[PDB]
Amino acid sequence: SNFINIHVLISHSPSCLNRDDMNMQKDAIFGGKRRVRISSQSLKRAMRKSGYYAQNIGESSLRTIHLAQLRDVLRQKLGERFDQKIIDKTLALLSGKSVDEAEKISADAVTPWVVGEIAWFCEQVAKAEADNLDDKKLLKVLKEDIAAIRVNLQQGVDIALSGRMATSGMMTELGKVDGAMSIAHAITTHQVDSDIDWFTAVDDLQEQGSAHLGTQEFSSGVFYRYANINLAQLQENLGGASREQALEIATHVVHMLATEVPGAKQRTYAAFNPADMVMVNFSDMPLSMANAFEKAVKAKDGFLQPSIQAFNQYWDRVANGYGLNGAAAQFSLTAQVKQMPTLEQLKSWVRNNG
Amino acid sequence: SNFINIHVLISHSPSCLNRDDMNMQKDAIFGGKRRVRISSQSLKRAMRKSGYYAQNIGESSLRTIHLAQLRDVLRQKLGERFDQKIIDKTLALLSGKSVDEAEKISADAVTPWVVGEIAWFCEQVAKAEADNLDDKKLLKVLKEDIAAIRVNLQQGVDIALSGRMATSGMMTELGKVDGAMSIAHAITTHQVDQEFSSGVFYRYANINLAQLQENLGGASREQALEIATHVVHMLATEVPGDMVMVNFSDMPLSMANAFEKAVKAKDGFLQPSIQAFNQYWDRVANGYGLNGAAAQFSLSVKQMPTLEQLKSWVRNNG
Amino acid sequence: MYLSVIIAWSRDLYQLHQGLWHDFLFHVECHVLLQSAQMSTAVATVIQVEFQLQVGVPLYFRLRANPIIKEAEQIAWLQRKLGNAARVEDVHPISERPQYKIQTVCFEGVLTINAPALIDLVQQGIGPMGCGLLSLAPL
Repeated sequence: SNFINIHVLISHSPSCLNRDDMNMQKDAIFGGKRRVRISSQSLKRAMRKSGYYAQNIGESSLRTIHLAQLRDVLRQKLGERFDQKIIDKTLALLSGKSVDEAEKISADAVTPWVVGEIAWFCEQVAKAEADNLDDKKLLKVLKEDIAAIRVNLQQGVDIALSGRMATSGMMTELGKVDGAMSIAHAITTHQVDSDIDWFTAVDDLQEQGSAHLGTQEFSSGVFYRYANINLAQLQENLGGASREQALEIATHVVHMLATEVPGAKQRTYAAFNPADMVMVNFSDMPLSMANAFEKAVKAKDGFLQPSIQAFNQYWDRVANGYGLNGAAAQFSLTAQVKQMPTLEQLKSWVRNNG
Repeated sequence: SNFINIHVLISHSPSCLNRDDMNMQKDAIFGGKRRVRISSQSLKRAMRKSGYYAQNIGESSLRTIHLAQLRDVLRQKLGERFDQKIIDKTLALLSGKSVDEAEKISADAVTPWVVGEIAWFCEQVAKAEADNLDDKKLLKVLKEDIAAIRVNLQQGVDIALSGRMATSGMMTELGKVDGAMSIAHAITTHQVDQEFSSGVFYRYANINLAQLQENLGGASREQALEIATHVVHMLATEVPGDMVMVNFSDMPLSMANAFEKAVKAKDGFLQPSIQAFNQYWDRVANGYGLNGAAAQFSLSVKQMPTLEQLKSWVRNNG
Repeated sequence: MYLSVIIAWSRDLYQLHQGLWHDFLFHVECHVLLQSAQMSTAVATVIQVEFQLQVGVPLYFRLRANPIIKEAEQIAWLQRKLGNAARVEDVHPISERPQYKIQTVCFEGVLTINAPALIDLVQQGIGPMGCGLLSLAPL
C-alpha cells in the first residue's frame, strides 16, 4: 500500500478564490458542463505559505530567480557560519551563474531553494577547497551520495512534495527532485453559471457619479479537491526517512487539504469555509474520484448532499468492480469504510498506517 | 486566539437594498437557489459613513482620485500649520503625480486618504528641507519606520480595516495597507423567488487582531478589541437605506454552509435559520475540535442576555 | 377574461397595440403577454380565466406603470393607486429604461390582499404602451 489518496468534497460560499488575467473565475469544462476551477498551484502555494504549515511542518522553500538578492539573503543568514567567498562559490556552483557584486544576476528560471541545503553544500565546498579538489571531482563525489542532500530537503518539505526542476549548475545532477504527493485541480461538482457583481467606487470629492465603475465575476461552489501522496518517493525525497515520518507529513497534508483556502479576494467575499467532507482512501494505486461527478450533479436541497451521495455511490462502484480493497476511513458531517466522527480521529487513523 | 469571528444573522426586507447597473436588487446563487445579496463594500461604506461610526470610532477616510481639488482641500485646512510649498511637495511626492496649479490632476486610482498622516509626512518633508535630505535618501529614512505612519492611520480606521492599494509615488512603499477585517457578502438563508415573510440575512465578518494592531502603529490588543466591538454592533444593526454569534478562533470560520441547503419554512424564516446555524455550528465545532471562546446572543457556548453584554464580553476577550 | 402572443410586429409600440387590436391589456415579455376581454393575424400570431381569489391571501405581483423618480414617491404612488384593493406587503421598484417619452417603472414584489376591487383594478389597468397590466401569482 504505497499510495495514500485524499478526497475532499469541500463545499464553498460566494467568492472568487482563483481568477485569471481577465480577473475572471478560472473554469474547466467537465461532463460537458462548465465548472469553476481552482488551480493546483494555487492550493499548493496556499498550503505552503499557511501558518499551519509553518507550525506543523516547518519553513517553506525560498522560490526565486534573482540570484543577487539570494546572494545577499544568504550572505546575511549564513554570514556568521561561512566566509563570504565560500557562500558565493557555493551559490555559483549550484546555479551555474557567476556571483559577483553585480546588482542584477538572474538564474535560468524560478527555482526553489533551501537555506539548510545550501549550508550543507557550503560545508562540502569548504572541505573540497581544503583538499585542493576541483569542482569536477567535487561534483562527482557529491553525485555519489544523494540521500544526504535529501535530508537537507527534510528542511523543505514543499519541495520534497511538489518537486524541483534544474537546468544549470550542479543542481542539474544534484537537485533534480520528483514530487512525492500528486495534486489535482479543484473542480466544482456541478454546473456553474457565474454571477457578476456590479461594483462602484464613490469619490467623496466628486459631485457626479462614482469616480469608478466596474464588474467582478463570482460564484459559490461545491468543489472536489483531490490529491494523493506517493509515499516511497516521499521517504526517498527526505533522505530515506521513516514510513512513520512520511505518514506524519501525509496527515498534515490531509488536514491542510480539508482546511486551507486560497486567500484570493477573501478580504471582500470571505469564503472561509471548512471541508464538509473528507475521505482518505488508503490504497495501492493512485485513484481519483472525479468521475463521480462526470455526470454533473444536480441540486436537490443544495448541492452538498447529492454531491456526497454521488461520491459514495461511485466509490462503492469502483471498489466493487476493480476489487479495490485496502483501508478506507471516510468522515462526514460501504461497510469497508470506517466512519470517523472527528477530523483528528481520521488523522490519527492515518498516522497509524490505516 | 487571534481571529475573532462575527456572525450577525440579521432579518428584514429583501427589497430596495443594493442595486446594480440595471437598478435591480443584487443577488447570488447559493445551494442552487437564488439569494438576495448586499455587497461587502456597500456594508463597509454604510458602516464607515454612519453616525455610530462617527461617534465611537472617529472620522472616515477621504477616498478620492481628483488630486487638484484635493491639493485645494489640504491647502485650505493645513494652511497655517505648514507652508504652501511644503504641502504641494508633500502631495506630489506622496502620489507621484507632479503637483501644479492645474485644477485637473488625477491619481492612478481612487484611494482613501487621511489628513493627519499627510500632516506627519509634511513634518518629515520639513525636516528634509531644513536638513536637505534627498527624496531618495528621504524615502530610505521613511522606509525605516512604517509603524509611525500606521499610528497616523489610527486617525483613519476604515483604511486599517479594509486596506489601501497604491501603484504610484512614495505611497508604493509607505502606503500599502493590508486590511484587517474581511467581510463576506450578505446573503439570504432562503430561496427568494406559505405566508409572507421578511428575508433573513446571514452576514459574516472577522477581524485579524494582530494585523489591526500592526496597521494602527502597534496598538494594544485592547484597542483592537474595542474597534472590533464597534464592528460587531454596526454589522449587527445597520441596513443600507435578532441573532448574533461572536466566537474567537485560531483560523477564520464562516457559517454560510449552514444555509447551503436553503432554509424552507411556511411561516417565518428566522427560527429555522437559527436552528440551522446551531446544528451546523455543533457539527463543525465537534468535527474539527474547535474550543474557542463563544458568545451567542439569541432569543429562542456562553449565551448572552443582550447585545451590549456580548459587546462587553468581546471587549474582555473570552 | 382571456389570457394569451407573439407580435416583425415590433416596429414602434404604436404598431404593437395597433397590431393586437386586429380595449385589452397586453404587456411585453417583441414577445408578449396578453390579457383581453375576448379570445390570430399574420401580423400577430397567438401561442380563459376568472380567478376565485380570497381575502387576506398573499400573492406575488408584477406591474409596468407610468408614475408621473424617487423610490419613496414610487412606492407611495403604488400603494395609493392600489387603493384599498390590497395592502402592499413588499415591493421593489425597478426604474426601467425610457421608451419612445415614457418613463416606465416595473414594480415587482408581493401583495397581501384586502377582492372585487382588485379584480376591477386588474381588468382596468394601472396608471397612464405596455404599461398597466398587473400580473399576479401565488406562492
